[PDB]
Amino acid sequence: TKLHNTIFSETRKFTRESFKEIEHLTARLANDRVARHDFLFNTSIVLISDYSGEDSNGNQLQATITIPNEIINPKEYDPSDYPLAEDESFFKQGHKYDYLVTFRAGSLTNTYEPKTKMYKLHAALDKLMHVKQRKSRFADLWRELCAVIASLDVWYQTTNYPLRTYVKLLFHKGDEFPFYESPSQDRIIFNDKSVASILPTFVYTCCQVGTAIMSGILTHVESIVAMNHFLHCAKDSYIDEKLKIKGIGRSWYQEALHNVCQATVPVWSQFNEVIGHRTKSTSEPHFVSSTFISLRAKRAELLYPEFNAYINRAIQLSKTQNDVANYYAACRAMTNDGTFLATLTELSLDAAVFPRIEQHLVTRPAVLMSNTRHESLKQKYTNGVGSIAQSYLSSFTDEIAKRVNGRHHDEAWLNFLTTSSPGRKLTEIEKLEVGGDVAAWSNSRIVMQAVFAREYRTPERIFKSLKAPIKLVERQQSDRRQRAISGLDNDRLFLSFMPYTIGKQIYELNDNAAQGKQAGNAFDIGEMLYWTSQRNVLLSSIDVAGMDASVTTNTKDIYNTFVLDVASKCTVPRFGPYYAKNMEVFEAGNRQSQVRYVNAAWQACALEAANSQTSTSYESEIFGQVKNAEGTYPSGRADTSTHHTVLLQGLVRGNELKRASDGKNSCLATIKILGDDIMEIFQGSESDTYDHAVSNASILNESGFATTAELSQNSIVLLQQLVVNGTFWGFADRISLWTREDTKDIGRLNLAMMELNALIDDLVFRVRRPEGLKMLGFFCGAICLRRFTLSVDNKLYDSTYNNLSKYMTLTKYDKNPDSDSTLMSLILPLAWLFMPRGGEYPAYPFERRDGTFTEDESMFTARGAYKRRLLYDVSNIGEMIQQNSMALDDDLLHEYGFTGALLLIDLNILDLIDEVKKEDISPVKVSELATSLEQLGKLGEREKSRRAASDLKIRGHALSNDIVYGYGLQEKIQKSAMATKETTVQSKRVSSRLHDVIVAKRDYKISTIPADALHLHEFEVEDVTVDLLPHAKHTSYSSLAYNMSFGSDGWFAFALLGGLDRSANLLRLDVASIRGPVFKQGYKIYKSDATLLNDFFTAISAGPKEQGILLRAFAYYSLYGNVEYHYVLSPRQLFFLSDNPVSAERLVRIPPKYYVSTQCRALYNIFSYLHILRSIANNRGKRLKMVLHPGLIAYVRG
Amino acid sequence: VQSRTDVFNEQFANEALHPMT
Amino acid sequence: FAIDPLKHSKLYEEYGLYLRPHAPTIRSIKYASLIHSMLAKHAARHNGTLINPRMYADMITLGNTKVTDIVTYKALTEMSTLIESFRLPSGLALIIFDDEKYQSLIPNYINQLIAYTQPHIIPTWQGIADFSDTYLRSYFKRPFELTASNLAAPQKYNLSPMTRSIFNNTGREDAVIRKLYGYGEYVFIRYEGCLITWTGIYGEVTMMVNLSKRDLGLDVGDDYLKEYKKLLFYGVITDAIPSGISARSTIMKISPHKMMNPSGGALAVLSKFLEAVVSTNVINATLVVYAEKGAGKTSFLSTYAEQLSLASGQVVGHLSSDAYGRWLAKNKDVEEPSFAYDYVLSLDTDDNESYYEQKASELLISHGISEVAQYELLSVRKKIKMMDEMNEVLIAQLENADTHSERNFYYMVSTGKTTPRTLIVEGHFNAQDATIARTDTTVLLRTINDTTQAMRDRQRGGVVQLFLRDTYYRLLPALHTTVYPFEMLESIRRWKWV
Amino acid sequence: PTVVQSRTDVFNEQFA
RNA sequence: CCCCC
RNA sequence: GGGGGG
Ligand SMILES: Nc1nc2c(ncn2[C@@H]2O[C@H](COP(=O)(O)OP(=O)(O)OP(=O)(O)O)[C@@H](O)[C@H]2O)c(=O)[nH]1
Ligand SMILES: Nc1nc2c(ncn2[C@@H]2O[C@H](COP(=O)(O)OP(=O)(O)OP(=O)(O)O)[C@@H](O)[C@H]2O)c(=O)[nH]1
Ligand SMILES: Nc1ccn([C@@H]2O[C@H](COP(=O)(O)OP(=O)(O)OP(=O)(O)O)[C@@H](O)[C@H]2O)c(=O)n1
Repeated sequence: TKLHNTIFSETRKFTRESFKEIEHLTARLANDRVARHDFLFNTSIVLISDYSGEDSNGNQLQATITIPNEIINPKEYDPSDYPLAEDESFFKQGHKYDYLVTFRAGSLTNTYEPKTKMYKLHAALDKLMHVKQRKSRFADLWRELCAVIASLDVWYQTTNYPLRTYVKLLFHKGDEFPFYESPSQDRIIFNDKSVASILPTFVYTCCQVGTAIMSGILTHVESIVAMNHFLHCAKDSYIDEKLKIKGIGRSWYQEALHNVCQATVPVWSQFNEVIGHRTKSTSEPHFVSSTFISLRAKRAELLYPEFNAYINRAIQLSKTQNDVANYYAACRAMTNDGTFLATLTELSLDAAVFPRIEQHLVTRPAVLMSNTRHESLKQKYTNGVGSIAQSYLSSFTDEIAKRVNGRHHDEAWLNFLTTSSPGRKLTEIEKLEVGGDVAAWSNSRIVMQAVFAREYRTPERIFKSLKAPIKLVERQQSDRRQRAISGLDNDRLFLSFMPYTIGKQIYELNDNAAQGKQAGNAFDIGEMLYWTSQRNVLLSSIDVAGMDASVTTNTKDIYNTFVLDVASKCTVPRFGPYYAKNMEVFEAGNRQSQVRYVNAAWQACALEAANSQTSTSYESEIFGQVKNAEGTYPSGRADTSTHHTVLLQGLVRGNELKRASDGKNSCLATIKILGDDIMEIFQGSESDTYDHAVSNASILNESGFATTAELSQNSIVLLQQLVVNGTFWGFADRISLWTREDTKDIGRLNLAMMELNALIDDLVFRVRRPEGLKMLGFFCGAICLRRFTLSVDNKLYDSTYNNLSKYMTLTKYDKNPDSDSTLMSLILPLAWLFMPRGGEYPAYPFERRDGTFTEDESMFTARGAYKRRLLYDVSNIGEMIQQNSMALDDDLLHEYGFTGALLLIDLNILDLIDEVKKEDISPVKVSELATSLEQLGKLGEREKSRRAASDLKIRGHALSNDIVYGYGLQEKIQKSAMATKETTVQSKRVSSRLHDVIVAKRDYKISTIPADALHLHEFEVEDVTVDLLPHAKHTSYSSLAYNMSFGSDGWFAFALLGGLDRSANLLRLDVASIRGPVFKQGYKIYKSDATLLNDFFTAISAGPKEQGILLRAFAYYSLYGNVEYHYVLSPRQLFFLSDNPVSAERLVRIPPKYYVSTQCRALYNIFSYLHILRSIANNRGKRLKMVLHPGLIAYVRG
Repeated sequence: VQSRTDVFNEQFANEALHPMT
Repeated sequence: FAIDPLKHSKLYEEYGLYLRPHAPTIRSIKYASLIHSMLAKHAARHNGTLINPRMYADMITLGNTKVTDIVTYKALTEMSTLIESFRLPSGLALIIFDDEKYQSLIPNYINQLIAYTQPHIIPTWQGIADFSDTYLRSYFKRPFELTASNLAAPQKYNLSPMTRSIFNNTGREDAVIRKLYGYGEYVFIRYEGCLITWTGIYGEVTMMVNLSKRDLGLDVGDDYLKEYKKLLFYGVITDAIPSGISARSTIMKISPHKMMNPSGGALAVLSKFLEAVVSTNVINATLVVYAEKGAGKTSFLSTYAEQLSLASGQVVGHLSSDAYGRWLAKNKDVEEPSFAYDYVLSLDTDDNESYYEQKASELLISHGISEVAQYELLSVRKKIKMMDEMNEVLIAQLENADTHSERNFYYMVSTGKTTPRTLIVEGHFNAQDATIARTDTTVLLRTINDTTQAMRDRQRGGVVQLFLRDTYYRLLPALHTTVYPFEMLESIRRWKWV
Repeated sequence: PTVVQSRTDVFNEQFA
C-alpha cells in the first residue's frame, strides 16, 4: 500500500519478501473493484496545472494541462446531427459526422412508438455509444487502465506524474465508476448520466498514451501536449477530427529533415551487409522544397495551436537525423490513440465504398471478335491508357499458356476453398433442408461445396448465383476509415477463379511484385536499405487513394483484355462446368458469323467479364436492405490485389516503352507494387528523373486514379513501414495492445497470454526503450488476466476448494439452488506467467539461496521448452555441478509458488474443452463421411493419401497432424465455440477425476526426465575482452532503429552477433512458400531415419518443385542442426540480428575435452547463442568460458 | 452508297489493327 | 443420348425430330432407356451424385471394362451385368446439342459423366440442329420440305410415313395440304416463330421473331415501317452489327421457324429486379438500362413500364436517358432548381433540347462540320481527337456532387417525397454507374436496329445526333448482361404474382 | 561503472 | 494469434 | 470475404 512504495519498486528484483508482497497487491487489484476505484482516485494524489521538464531530445519544455469546457459540459443531443433523406431511404447525402458526436448521455431518448422510422434510428444510436465503444483485449476496461497506471507508478516510483491528473479530472464523479461494461449483455452501462458520451473511448486513449510513456516515445512533458490534442479533438466529433488532421500532422518531417543538412548514415550493400558510413547532404530537390509552402498555411489552420508550435519547434531545434526521428516518433503518438475505429455500418458505408470518377474517363477496347450475344471474346485498344499497358503485358501472354495447361484446375479449385473456411456463405434457403444437421455447418465453404454436389457441373448453377445479392462485411482496422468488404457465394466467387489463376502466374516472370514473398525479418525491407544509400537517386512512394471506388466499370476491362488473350492461347478442355467445343462467332469485318473452336477456360473467362455487377447489398436495422451503387471493385472476386498488381505494373513499365517511341531514354531502376501501394526508384540526374517522375504521376491520372504524389531524395515508404537513408523507423501506434475487433474476450489463458507475447515481441524494434515494455506487459499479465471463469456443477463444486486452497487461492461463490451450475473464479499465482506452456513471459532476476540474483532476461530470450531452464537456475547451477547432484531443490520453489504454478498447467484445461466437444457435436459416421466420400468425386481422382500417410507411422514414426487429407477437416470446421452449450457439464464430468487427482496430489513434486539434464550448462564470466566486429563502427552514430541507438543494449547485441545470413533467409523463405510446422515435423525424418523422407513427399502430395525445396531447405539449414533441446525465437521478435546460432560461437570458448568424437559439436552453439541473447543487460565485453555438468556428458553419449 | 466500314464500330476495329498516323 | 428420347419425346417435339415407328438402330435406343433408369437409380444413393464418374464413363461409353470391397463396387457390378448383356460391337456414344435450352434440361448425373467422355456435339443453326448428322439421320425421320414449286404428290417423290416427316414451307394452311394431297399419313412438324429475311444496306439480312406468322401481318414485299412496333418487341437480328437494316428495308422470304428460348442468364438478372419489387424489405427498387443511342429504348420502355404497372399495381416511374440532359440546359443558371418528380417528367418531352447536344454542336462548328458527308469523310484519328474533347465536357458533370451536378440530380429525384417507389432509369455509358443509383440491377438492351444507320435516317439533329452516338458507344463496352426486349416481357409472364 | 559507460569505453579503445 | 493490402 | 509471411 501502495505500488510506488514497494520494495520491488526500488530494487526491481524479486525476493522471498517483495515477490510475495507484489503478489498480494496485484491480486487485490484484479479481484475487487472497490480497491480499484480507491487506487485510481486516491485523495493523496495532487492535481497538476503548469508543468515543466525535458522533451524527447533533452530540450526543456513548459506545457499546461487544459481540459476543454465542452466535455465537462456536454451539449444536449441534437437530432439534426444525423440528417436523413426526404424519402428516408437513407442518411442525407452530404453529412458532416460519420462517427460519434460528443453529447451528454442523458439527453438521448426516444419517445417514438416502436416500429417507426425515427424509433429505429434512435435505437441505432443507443446501439452505437453503448455497444461499439467497448473493444478490450483483456477483461474489463478498468483493469486494463490499472495495469498501465500501475506500471507508471513502479517505473518512476512516484505518484506525481502529469498523466494521472487526466484520469482524476475526467473519470472521478461520485463514489463509483462513471460506467461499467457487463459481459453478460456486451454493453457499456452508465451509472452517471451527466458524463459525455465519448468518454469511454478515452480510457483506451490513456492506455495508449501510458504505453508510449513506458515505451519512451513520449516523456512526461510531451504527454501533456498529446492529451490536450485528443481532448481538443473531442469537440465536436472525436474521430472525424482525427481522420482529417492525421494526414497533415505526420507529414511535416520532410521539411524538418531538410534543415539538418549534412548527416552521416550507414551504407548498405546488395547482400544486406553494412559496408560503411557515408557523409551525404540531405538537401531536398527544388521541386520538393516548393511544396513546403503549401503545407505551412495548411498546418497553421487545421492543427491545434499548441501542437502546431511543437512541430515548429521540431523544424528549428533538431540538428541530427536521430533527433528528427525522435520528434517524428513523438508526433506519431500525438496524432493517433491506436484504437480501432467504429461506427454504425451504414453511416460509414457512404464515403468508403461509393464509386467515384476522378479526372479522365476510361475508353473501350475495340472488339475484334464476339459471341452471338455480342459479348466480348478477344479485344485490343487502338489508343488510350489501355493501349499503354497492353504494349507491355502482351509479351507475357504466350508463356503463361504453357503454365496454365499444366495445372489441373478442378484439383486447384477444391484446394482453393479449403484454405479459408468458414466463408460465410448465405444460409440455407428453405425446407427441409436435408440435412438435417448440416445447418450446424451451414456457415462454411467446403461444407457448402459438399452439400451442392450434383449442382456443380450444371451450367444452370451459375445463373442461380446471379439472383443472390452480395452481402457486405465490415473489417475494422486501426487509424483508418472503416472498411467495407464483400463476401461472395461459392459459385459467385467461382466465376472469377479462372481469371485469378492467370493473374498469379505473372509473379514468377517479374521482380515487380512487392507481394512476391516476405520473410518477416530485416530481409523484408532489405532492398530498400540499398537504394536509400545510393547517390543521385530520386525516391518516390506513390500511395493511391481509393482503388475500391477508383476503378470504374470501364477500367476493369484493361485487365480483362490481358486474361482474354491468355485464355485464348490456353488449351484446357473441360475445366467444368464447360466444354472445349465449337461455336458460332462474329468477327470484325466479316458480315456473317464464322465457326471457331473454343476451349473451356476461354468461355469461363468471357462469361465472367460479360456479366459484372459489383453492387454490394446490405441488410440494415433502419432502412431495410440498402444497396451501394455499381462501379466498385468488389474487393474481392476470387483474389485481389492480384488484379491491381497486374494493372499497376503494366501501366508503369508500359509507360517506359511509351517514352521509347518518344525518344527519351527512361531512367529507372526497380519498382515494387503490393498493391495497391506502389513504390519507384529513379537513378539519374536531378533534372531528368523529375521529368520521368511527372510522367508516371500523369499517366495514372489519365487512367482515372487520383494520387498524392510523394517525392524525396533521402526517404521512402512501403507497406506503412518506411526507411530513411538506410535507417529503419518503426511505427509504435499501429500496434494496439488494449483493443481488438472481435470482442472475443474469454478466460482461456494460453490463448490470450501467449498472444500477448506476439505483440510485445512485435514492438521490439518499434520502440526506443524496450526495458519499459517488460514492466508494462508484466503488470498487464499480473492484473488483466489472473482469473479463470470455468463453470462448475453443483454436485462437485464443494470438493474442489478443499484441496486447491493449500496453494492457489480461488473464489468461492455460495451454491445457487435456482440453477444447476455454481460458478468459480480461479485466481493463479504470478509464477504461472513464467512457466513453460504458461505465459512464457520474460522474467526479472530472482533470489537464490546463496543471495546472488539470477540473470535479468531481455526481450531476446527464446520461449518454448527453453523457459523450463529458469526452474533449475533458481537452484544455482554453479552450485549444482560442484556437488554433482541433479536434485531439483523443491523447497525453495514452494516459496515463490512454482509448485502451484505447475498444478494449473497439469489440468490441460484447453485440451479437455476440445476433446469433450469432439465426441457429441460431430456425428461423424454416415453424416460426415457421406460428404467426404462425395467431395472426393469432384477432385481429380484420387487422394488415398492416408494410406500413403500412415505408411510413415508404423513403423514408422508418429506425425501430427493435418498436412494432407482435409476430409477430416470439416469435422473441425464446426468449432461450436459459441456457445459451449450444455456439454460443459460433461467437460467437467471428466474433471471429477481431476479433483480426484488433487486429493491424490498429497505432497506434490515437480517431475523431471532424463532428457532434462541439458539445462545444467551455465557460463562463467572470463576476463579477456572480445575484439568487436566492424559493423559497430558504421552504426555507432545515426542509429538504424529506435532501440539500437548508440550504446543501448539492443545496439550492442547486433555488434556482437552481427547481421542475418544471406542464403539462410532466402532458403527458409521457401518452406513457407509451399504453405501459402510442416518443416520441423518432417525434419526429424531427415536426421534419424532419412528413408521415410521419400514417402514424406507422397503423404503430403507435394509436387516435384515442392519436393526439391524441402530437400534443398535442409542443406543450408543443417549447419546449425536439429533440436533435441528446442527453442522458439519469432522472426518478428528478432529482426536485424543473425538467426544462425553459429554466429555466436566466436565469442565463447569451450574446452576441447567436452566434445563427443564425431557427434554433437554443433549443439553447444545453441547452448551459447541462446544464452548471450538471454542476458545482454549484464553483458559488457567479456569472453565466456562454459562449464558442463558431469552428468550432462553422460547423457549426451547415451 | 454506303459501306459496312464507315460505321464507327467498324472504323474503330480497323483502327485497332493498321493503325495509321 | 444425354436427355433420353423415350421417356419424354416432347422436348424433341420442339426441335421437330420424331422417333421412327417400331434393325440395329431400334434395338440400340431401347438400351439407352435402360441405362437412364439405372443411372437415375444410382443417383439417389449419395446425395444425387455418382461415385466414380470416370469409372462409369469407361463402362458406358467405351465398353472396355468388366467388373467382378463389395460396399463400394456393388453399384458398378450391377452396371456391368447390364451392359455386358448388350454384346455391342463397341461402346455407346454420348450426344449433346449446341442449344443452351437443351443443356438446361440435362439431368445432374449426366453432367458428371461428360467431363470424362468426348461427347459428339451436334451443331445447330438457329436453335435447330442440322439433320445431316449420322445419329439424328438414323433415329429420327428426316424432315422433308414443301415450298411453292416443290408442292406435289407423294408419288412424285418417293416417301413413306415410316421414313420421312413433312415440313410445310408453302405458307398455305396445313389443314389443306394434309387433307387435299393425302399427307394425312405423315406428321407435320410445327414452328411457332418466324425467320424473316430483309434487304439491307450492306447486304442481305435475316431476323427471328417470336410471334407466329398468322399473328404477324407481314407478308412478302412488305415495308419495314409497317408493323414496326411488333418487330421491336419480339424480333432479334442474327447478323453481325452493324447490320443493313433501314427504315426502307423490304421483306424477301418468310417461313415458320422455331421460337427463341430466352437466355438463362438474362432472366436471372431481371428476376433479381422483380424480387426487389415485390418484397417490402426494400424501399426503392430501381432498374437501370443502358443502350446505344438511337436504339429506340424510350419507345419500348414506355410500354414495359405499363406492363409492370398492371402486375404489381404500383405506380412505376420512367426517366429517359436525356431527362438530365434537358433539365441541365434549363436550370444551369437558376441557383435552387426544383427537383420535384413530375416537374422533371414535364421536361422529358422530345421538343426540348438537351444540354449535351448544345455543347456538341459548338464543338463540331469549332471545326466547322455540320454535314453528314463531311463527318463520314473524316479519318478515325480525326474523330477520336474530337471525342476526347467531348469526354472533357462529360467529366465536368460527373467529377463531384454539386447542386447542379448530375449525381445530386438523381439523388434528389430518387429520394423525393412524391416520386414513384419503383423507377426505370436509362443511361448512355458505363461510367454513369456512379451517378444513377442505387441499384443491384443493370442491363444492356439490344433492339433490332442499325443505330448508326438510324441516326443517318433522322433528319432533325443530323450530325449532332450521330456524333453523340459514337461518343457514348466509345464509353460503353458490353460489360453487363445483355437483354433483348422480348426477354423482359418474357420475364414478367414467368414470375408469379401475389 | 554503469554498463553503458563500460560499453562506450570498450568501443572507443578498439576504434580509437 | 500477429504483420499487410 | 480472399492473398502475403511466424
Ligand atoms: N452493478 C455493477 N456491475 C458491474 C460493475 N462493474 C462491473 N460490473 C459487471 O456487472 C456484473 C454484476 O455487477 P457486480 O456484482 O457489482 O460485479 P463486480 O462488483 O464488478 O465484481 P466482479 O464481477 O467480480 O468484478 C459483474 O459480472 C460485472 O462484470 C459495477 O460497478 N456495478
Ligand atoms: N422524321 C424524323 N423523325 C424524328 C427525327 N428525330 C426524332 N424523330 C422521332 O423520333 C421517333 C423515334 O423515337 P426513339 O427511337 O425512341 O428516339 P429517342 O426517343 O430519342 O430514344 P433514343 O434514341 O434512345 O435516345 C420517331 O418516331 C420520330 O418521329 C428526325 O430527325 N426526323
Ligand atoms: N482485406 C482487404 C481489404 C481490401 N483489399 C484491397 O485493399 C485495397 C484498398 O485499399 P485502402 O486501404 O482501402 O485504400 P487506401 O487507403 O488508399 O490504400 P493505400 O493507402 O495503401 O494506397 C483494394 O484495392 C483491395 O483490393 C484487400 O485485398 N484486402
